[PDB]
Amino acid sequence: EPLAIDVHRDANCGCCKDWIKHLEANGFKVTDHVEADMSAVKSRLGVPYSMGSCHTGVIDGKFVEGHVPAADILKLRERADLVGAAVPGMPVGSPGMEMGDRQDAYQVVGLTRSGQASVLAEYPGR
Ligand SMILES: [Cu+2]
Ligand SMILES: [Cu+2]
Ligand SMILES: [Cu+2]
Ligand SMILES: [Zn+2]
Ligand SMILES: [Zn+2]
Ligand SMILES: [Zn+2]
Ligand SMILES: [Zn+2]
Ligand SMILES: [Zn+2]
Ligand SMILES: [Zn+2]
Ligand SMILES: [Zn+2]
Repeated sequence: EPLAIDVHRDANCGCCKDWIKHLEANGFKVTDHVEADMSAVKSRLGVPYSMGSCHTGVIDGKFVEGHVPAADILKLRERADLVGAAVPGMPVGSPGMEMGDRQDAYQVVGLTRSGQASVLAEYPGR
């Protein structure tokens, strides 16, 4: 029973492809949907504009916005109060966005049923 995740992304989003490859390297079964219309996907899942990123995934009913680490997807699965988790933007050093030894600090921000932010994980910058 490997975990399954459905990813929609643009055809020319190479970081997005890198992130999928990090998930498969962690054992996820990934379905890759190339879609030119990510605004439709994010709006369909109620991804708040302020949390947007390069790609939008769905696992077990909850959305996964941006370069969320796999360990944080596992925490997202366990949390009945959260409808999604996001890494907004494209911080360098997040999985699939790695560009050397330096890393932007970033957080994984869960969203609650009623729309509140909730910090799932914090990643210190190097
Ligand atoms: Cu990127
Ligand atoms: Cu990306
Ligand atoms: Cu992406
Ligand atoms: Zn699908
Ligand atoms: Zn679909
Ligand atoms: Zn395009
Ligand atoms: Zn489309
Ligand atoms: Zn556990
Ligand atoms: Zn990589
Ligand atoms: Zn180095």
